[PDB]
Amino acid sequence: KPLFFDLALNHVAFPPLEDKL
Amino acid sequence: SVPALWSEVNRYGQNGDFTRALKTVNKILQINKDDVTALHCKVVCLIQNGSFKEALNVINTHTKVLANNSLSFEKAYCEYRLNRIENALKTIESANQQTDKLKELYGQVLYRLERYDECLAVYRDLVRNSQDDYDEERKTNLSAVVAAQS
Ligand SMILES: [K+]
Repeated sequence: KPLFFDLALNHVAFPPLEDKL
Repeated sequence: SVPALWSEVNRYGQNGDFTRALKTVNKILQINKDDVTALHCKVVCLIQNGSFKEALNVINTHTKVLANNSLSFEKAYCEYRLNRIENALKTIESANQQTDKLKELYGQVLYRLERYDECLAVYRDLVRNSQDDYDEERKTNLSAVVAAQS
């Protein structure tokens, strides 16, 4: 198994929250 | 004040405290049961703390409310992490709106499916079009695809 990174995990983030203020 | 709660959620998220963000999001969901942004943040918190089945259960308990504002990326990501690669593929292909996040996961899904020719085309595009802190890692992924072809 070559080295392979789960880069999708770095995209797991809250949506923009400004409007909820 | 629910704006005050959202300020709390944002502060915790920015500092990476998804454990406390989850607690606050759950308080918001006690007030606004169908707030799509709150459900989205809850899913993110759960994924960030490794609770992939719990995150998927949130998505699948709120299907209608989440429809087309939806978390196809997050749902497919959980399916991917739960050894459900065929589900993950179908969720990606069924997404109403394609995104950079979906394309990143799609490349990883194609790699796990040993669809290396399609995977290589995806990673060439991801490498060219991405500007982030993970170029070295993404080029390592691309090299793994090239190696699998040979
Ligand atoms: K964590």
